[PDB]
Amino acid sequence: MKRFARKETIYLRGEEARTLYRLEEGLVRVVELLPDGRLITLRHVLPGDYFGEEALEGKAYRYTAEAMTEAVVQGLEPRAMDHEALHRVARNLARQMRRVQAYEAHLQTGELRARIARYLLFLADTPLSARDRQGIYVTVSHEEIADATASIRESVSKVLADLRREGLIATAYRRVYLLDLAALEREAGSALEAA
Amino acid sequence: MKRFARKETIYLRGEEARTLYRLEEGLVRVVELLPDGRLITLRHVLPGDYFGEEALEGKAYRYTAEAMTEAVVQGLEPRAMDHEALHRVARNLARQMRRVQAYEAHLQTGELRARIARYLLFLADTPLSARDRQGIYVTVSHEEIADATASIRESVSKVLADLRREGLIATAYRRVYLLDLAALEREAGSALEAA
Amino acid sequence: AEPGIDKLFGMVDSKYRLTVVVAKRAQQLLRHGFKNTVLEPEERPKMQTLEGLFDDPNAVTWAMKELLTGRLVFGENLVPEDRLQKEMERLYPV
Amino acid sequence: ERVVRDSLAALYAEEDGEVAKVDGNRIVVRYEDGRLVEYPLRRFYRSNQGTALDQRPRVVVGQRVRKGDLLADGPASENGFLALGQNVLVAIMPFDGYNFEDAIVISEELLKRDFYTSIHIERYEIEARDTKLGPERITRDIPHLSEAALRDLDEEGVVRIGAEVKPGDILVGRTSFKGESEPTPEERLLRSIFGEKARDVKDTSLRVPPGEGGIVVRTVRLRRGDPGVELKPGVREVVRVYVAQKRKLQVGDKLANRHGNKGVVAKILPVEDMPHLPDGTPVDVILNPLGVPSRMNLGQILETHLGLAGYFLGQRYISPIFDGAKEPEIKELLAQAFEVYFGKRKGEGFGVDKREVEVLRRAEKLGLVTPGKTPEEQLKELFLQGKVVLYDGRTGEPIEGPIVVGQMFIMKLYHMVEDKMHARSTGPYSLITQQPLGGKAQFGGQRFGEMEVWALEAYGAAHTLQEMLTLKSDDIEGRNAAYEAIIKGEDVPEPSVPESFRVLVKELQALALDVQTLDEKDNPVDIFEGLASK
Amino acid sequence: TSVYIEDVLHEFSTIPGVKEDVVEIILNLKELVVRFLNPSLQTVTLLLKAEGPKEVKARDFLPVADVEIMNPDLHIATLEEGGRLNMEVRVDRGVGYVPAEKHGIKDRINAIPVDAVFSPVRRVAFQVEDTRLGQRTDLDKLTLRIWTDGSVTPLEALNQAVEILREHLTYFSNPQDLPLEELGLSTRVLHSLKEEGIESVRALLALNLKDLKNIPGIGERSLEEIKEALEKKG
Amino acid sequence: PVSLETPIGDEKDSFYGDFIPDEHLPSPVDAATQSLLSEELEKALSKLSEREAMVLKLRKGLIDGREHTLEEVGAFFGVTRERIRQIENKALRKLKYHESRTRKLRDFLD
Amino acid sequence: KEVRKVRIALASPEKIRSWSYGEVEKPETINYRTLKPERDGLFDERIFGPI
Amino acid sequence: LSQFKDETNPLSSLRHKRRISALGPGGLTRERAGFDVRDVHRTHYGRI
Amino acid sequence: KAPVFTVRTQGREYGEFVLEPLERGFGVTLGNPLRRILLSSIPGTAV
Amino acid sequence: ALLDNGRRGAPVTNPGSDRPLRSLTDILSGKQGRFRQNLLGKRVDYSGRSVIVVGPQLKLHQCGLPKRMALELFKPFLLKKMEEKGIAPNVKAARRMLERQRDIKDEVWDALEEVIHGKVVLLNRAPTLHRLGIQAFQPVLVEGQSIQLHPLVCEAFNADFDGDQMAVHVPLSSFAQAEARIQMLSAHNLLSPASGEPLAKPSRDIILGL
Amino acid sequence: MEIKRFGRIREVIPLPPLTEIQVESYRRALQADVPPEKRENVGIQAAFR
Amino acid sequence: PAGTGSDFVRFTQVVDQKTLKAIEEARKEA
RNA sequence: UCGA
Ligand SMILES: [Mg+2]
Repeated sequence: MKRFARKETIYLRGEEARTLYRLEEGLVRVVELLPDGRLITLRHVLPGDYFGEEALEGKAYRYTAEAMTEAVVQGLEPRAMDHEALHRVARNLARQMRRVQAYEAHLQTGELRARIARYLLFLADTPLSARDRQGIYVTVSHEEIADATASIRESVSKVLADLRREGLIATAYRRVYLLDLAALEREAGSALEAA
Repeated sequence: MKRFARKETIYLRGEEARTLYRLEEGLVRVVELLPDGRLITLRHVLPGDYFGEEALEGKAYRYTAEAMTEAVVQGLEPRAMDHEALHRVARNLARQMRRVQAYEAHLQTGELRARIARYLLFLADTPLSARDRQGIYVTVSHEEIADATASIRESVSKVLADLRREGLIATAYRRVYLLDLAALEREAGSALEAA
Repeated sequence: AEPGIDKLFGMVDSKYRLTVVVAKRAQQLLRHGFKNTVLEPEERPKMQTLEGLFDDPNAVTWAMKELLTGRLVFGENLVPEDRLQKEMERLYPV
Repeated sequence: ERVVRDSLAALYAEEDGEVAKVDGNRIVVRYEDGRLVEYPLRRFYRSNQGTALDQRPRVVVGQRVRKGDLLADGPASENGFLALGQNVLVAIMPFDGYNFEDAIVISEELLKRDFYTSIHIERYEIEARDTKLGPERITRDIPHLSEAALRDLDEEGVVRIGAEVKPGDILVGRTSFKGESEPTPEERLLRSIFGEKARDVKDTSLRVPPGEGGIVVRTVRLRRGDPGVELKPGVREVVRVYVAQKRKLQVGDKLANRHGNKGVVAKILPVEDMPHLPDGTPVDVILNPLGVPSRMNLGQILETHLGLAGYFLGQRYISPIFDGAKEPEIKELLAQAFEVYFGKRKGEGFGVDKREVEVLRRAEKLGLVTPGKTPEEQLKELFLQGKVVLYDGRTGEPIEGPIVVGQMFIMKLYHMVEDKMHARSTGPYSLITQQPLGGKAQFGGQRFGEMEVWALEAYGAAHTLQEMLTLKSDDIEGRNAAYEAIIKGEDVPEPSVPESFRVLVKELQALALDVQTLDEKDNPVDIFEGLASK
Repeated sequence: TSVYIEDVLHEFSTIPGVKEDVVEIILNLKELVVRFLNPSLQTVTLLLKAEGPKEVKARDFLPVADVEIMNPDLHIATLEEGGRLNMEVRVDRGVGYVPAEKHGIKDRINAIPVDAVFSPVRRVAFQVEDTRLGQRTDLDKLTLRIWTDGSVTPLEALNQAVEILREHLTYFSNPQDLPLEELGLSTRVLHSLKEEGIESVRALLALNLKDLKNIPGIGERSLEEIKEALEKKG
Repeated sequence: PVSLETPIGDEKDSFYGDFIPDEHLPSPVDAATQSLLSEELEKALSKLSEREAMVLKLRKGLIDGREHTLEEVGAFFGVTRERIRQIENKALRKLKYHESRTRKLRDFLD
Repeated sequence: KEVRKVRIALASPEKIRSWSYGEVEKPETINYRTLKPERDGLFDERIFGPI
Repeated sequence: LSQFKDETNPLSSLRHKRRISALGPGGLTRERAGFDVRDVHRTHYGRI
Repeated sequence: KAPVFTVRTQGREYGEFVLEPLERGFGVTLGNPLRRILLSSIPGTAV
Repeated sequence: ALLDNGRRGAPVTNPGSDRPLRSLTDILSGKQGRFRQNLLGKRVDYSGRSVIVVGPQLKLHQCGLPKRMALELFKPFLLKKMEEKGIAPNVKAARRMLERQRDIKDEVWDALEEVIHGKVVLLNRAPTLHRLGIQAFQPVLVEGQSIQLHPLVCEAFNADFDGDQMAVHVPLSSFAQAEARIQMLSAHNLLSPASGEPLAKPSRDIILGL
Repeated sequence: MEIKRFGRIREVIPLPPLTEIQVESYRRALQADVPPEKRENVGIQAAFR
Repeated sequence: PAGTGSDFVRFTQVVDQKTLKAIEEARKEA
């Protein structure tokens, strides 16, 4: 068992995949760094999900995993799993396949505004979310939103500024409050699979 | 064992996921259908790949699987798999995860021209490809290319027409010939994982 | 034995007329979905399911009980068929 | 013995010798001659009526046998003796009207110890032949079927040996090339909606009929072009599947004895409900005494008495025809039996029961026993009459009178509810008459004959009769609309002209007779609906 | 409750080297009396392997802890030279009489279900005799005679019977938590909460702050609907 | 060929032809099935707009019994071929989606 | 109209010919190879209608 | 006169082989047979 | 499961008592002893 | 020969057969003729048959009806009911579900109990000598493959339990059901139409006990 | 177990072969085990003659 | 032409008092 | 040939 802080990596691309991991607490992102220097979020790892799957088939990790929150993960030895464990791994990998395909669909559905609304609503159902007097909120940066909405920081900031001026959301200190859930739901159109 | 014709579906979204499938021969596409009627290619199933993964975790299929060629598939009962079978399923699902994430990266890397070249080169390494005097070729429609390059038919047709004018490729009867591998390679920039 | 069968035979000069009245009334009830009944909510025939008491699906039972109440009027040439059907469809749509 | 011997079913030793080998499948005997003779045994073979003919070895390895000595027992035989049934403890008395009109009540104990259990095998067959539309093929690949449905089928499409099959299950898979036709516009639209091409072949697989099923014990396949086998012209291959089932005695099955007493099993009571002897022994079968006096077969009574004597003395008897055991000797045997039935109890330190005293009181009131004798003497007097004290298992109180109880030989006949139970909603109709077929094997409907029609007429039930004559028979539009109405929750529509009447009309036309349906104005009415005139 | 014999596909099969047929073997196995010493033990699988010219008895069964065979002299099958009997029988604890068709118990594919006669009590008789207590006559003396198979003791059986009767007599005393799937909550709530190992409001109540919010699907949008539900019922 | 009047049994009570079913005339079940199919088809088509429903009906022969071509349907609505084929395709797609959701018409696929 | 009566009478050759949709000129039934009905035969589709 | 064998049990077939029919080809029909033929003749003693 | 016991009484002279459901055979198993006791062993007064 | 074969002279037969060819006249007349076989009587749908068993616990207007038999006889009604309840998406699926015996769950039996509520079936025994050869009974679903008959009606049917079999019929329409429940019900026919004396009366064991 | 038989009637002969009515008839009909020259004029032989 | 099919009882009509009165008012106002 |  090991705890990781926000922005800390669990493993890096090109490094030996000797260890399989299961997320116990927090939120993890699986990402890739492109030649142009753009960072792209490939998929979201939620509590209970297995990641570092490369250890089951290859010799090295192919993508980089970064903790989005304070995270608690459990290391496991692939060769030491029993029938039940393999069953859990199969089920969870299937679920992650469904969710990554839904994410795929999300990335190509609707304008930037819709993708941003959908991603915010998705994050609202993750350990990245919490709530206070002002209402429900999610702790996320514009850069990460860009990484998970197939866009760049500036455009995301512009659209979020529009949403702030329209009263749908409010933002400060990497922290976004969702003031109008209904409107955001209408903007997103279809929801993104959170489970 | 069961054989499927081109454009024929193996299973439909929302239908009972009682059977897990393994592709023995041909090429299968896993796709999602939007209300607006747009079709999007989510992932490619190659011979040896397991699909209908929803049978391992849920009660119903979430996505639609369509045969792109004459295909031979094997039906399997999830509850009747041994250690070895579960091992193969896990490893293969990991492989498909790597490939679908690489496909994710591909969809957001480079302009339409590059994405099209990359997709053509990818298809060149699939059962969708074959060869004659004119050179290596792939049996694929512009619509499918649009579905698998995050664009629409019209623009794809335009770019392909440009490539025809430039002498990189040639097209007739849903059949595209790759005349200059080097040029296409340069256009694509980065290659797409074929396995 | 069917409840009040002797009294039902009493109401008619011929048993077959009783049968016709019951059958036709049952047809009316089925056609209009029981909302034309002369019965009271506490007079409604009940059936025991796993859930509990529900409305009796059998229209013949309904018709026979209704007949036993006396609130129904039966005979020959009481009213033209079309007029009857249309007034019934006006009072109790489909 | 002689019946079994001449029957040839059972196996006997040719000469004197010693038994070399004893197996389930075979028995090897070494005779005096020194020659070693091997006799194979018939195991679970299907007879013409579907009963299982099978031989079981009655000897052990190294046993010395003589000439004509029993080696293996055939079917329905015990140690060389004819066994057509079982020996059961029977009580003669009415029971809650469950014995009404020759009906029979049995104990669940019979089922527990597998009494009246019988093996039955049914033969199924299917042919794959050459057609002008292409070859029929026997295969595991059957269109539009789930893996659940094809589970017990092997690579070739034949059900695996030892598999349990129930109604609806596939025995032998077969596909046949679909006859050519034009798809309805609805089918066009559907095909377009699902984007799935209509398959060339259709599912003609042989399936298990309603009410049958069991364990698959054998499979036989005969192809074309293989050594030793040739089928009729046009037939590529024939597959046979033999399915056997263990049949326990159940409600509706038919029992009978050798004296002509026969009845169906109407009730199977738990052991605690069964009438029982004072020592706790429950009876097996309860037979109604009302069946005896009118039928005048008293042989079953004597068989019951002598059977009681034999039950307690632990012996069997041979009573030849017309020169057999008479009453005095049976009384003697009954006394010898009573000594064991009672003396044992008295030795065990137990005296007469209160209820036995009451029953004895009522018995001397009936003039069955002589007043003034001891309870033991009176019980003996009753036992000599073939009657015993019987306790009601429900109350615990005894029956108010002495009842005849003893061992009776009862057989289970070939008539069993499982074979005879049948029902039909809709199904196959006849070619010419368009009326439902007959028989369970064709999934046919029951025949409503002239006399039944007479009954309905006498009831003055006109709409029921009309249903019988139209909607449930040869009225095509009528039956279609009726089915659709019932499945839609609507009331059934007015029936139309029965097709057999149209057949009658045309057949009368063939005899040059003009039959015209007329209205009240004597104008022609067309029952052929625009179809039969130019 | 079950029988599997090696290389035997069904009950109507026959075993080479063995005199008795499979049906007769199962019939013999029906007479087997098995005593569980451990009250918490509800099922045991006995294994038997024998060969050669020997008459197989109940003793030949491989001994299992807390399992006593009361009738070890019971014959099972006669085996010849080259005859091989390797079988596993499943014995369960139950009540009454359950036919093979009813339980349909199979440890494996080739396993043959057996008619289960659970009741250990073979016979029960009772005698009532005259007795007197000095002043009063015609009084009753009750004697209960019980025959059992040895697995349970007659006194134990009697005690259980009396206990049953008493417990049933208690029934004359009194004269005369919903599924989330049905609650009508959000769809995401339905699917997530359901597949998250719970299906009721009781379990939703059990889910503390560090449980409900830990669920991968659940976040804040869910917590809203949930709260509303807790506002509708209280 | 063999006579339909071939006797079965030693009594004259039964004939061979009496045991031969008619496979030609559709059983009540078939008619019912077809009707339910038409009704479910109309139910599903009531989701679509009037023009794209009329298109499908014209192309698949539900109206007039004949299957109109893209050119004739287009000429009837006064629009270009490619466009009518496009809205036909889109309509069919929406039908696929609604089917995947409701699962209503699957059981009629036999 | 409702059927109230059934009349039976002899049939003239004229009436018989009016019933007829055609004359059967050949003893043939169906073709031994094609299994289709033979023209002008007892099972001819041109006379008695389409299969 | 050639009948499907009745072999429910050995006694069935044994009896079947020893049965005598007055029906069949070259013999009585059912309407032909009156009281005289179906009767038990005195000569049936020890024979039929 | 635990059977329901229902009671329907008319005055002090008459009563009906229903017990359901019970395991097979227990109907008379409970029914018989109660009948015997109620007629014999219930305390009362008489001239 | 075509019109009436055997009428005049030796009947024409097919080669290698003594069997007379069947002419139009033979088709029209006789026990096997059109009139008596297919016109004055017919084979019918919604019918069944089984062995009868005594039912002492039954009421006079009741009979024991096997669940499987009822499942077949009332099959369409059961389909409709399975459509009303959530057991099946539609009728076709319900039928596909009833086709395999192992696909049958326990809720459909409850549904079948709901379907037959208040309705009656007809019992028939051959030979049917009088109108009481057919009677109406309210069916009570029972396990087992046997039909249970009330004792008192045994005299009218001349029925006994030595293996006798009876046929069951389902009146479909509201009119037919009315006719069966009112006119044809066993409890409503207690007296002989011939002598006027009681037909349904104590007999055998009943008389014995009384 | 013990078997007690009653009756004083002594039968000088046992029951005949029960299937002899078939066996002897067909045997006489075929004359298969009889050499052709020694066959009597009966059955198949009689038919040929 | 017997029982419920006899022309004597066949044409018998049934009506509830509510609808009967409604029809009566309808016929009175014409 | 059965069964009732
Ligand atoms: Mg009888």
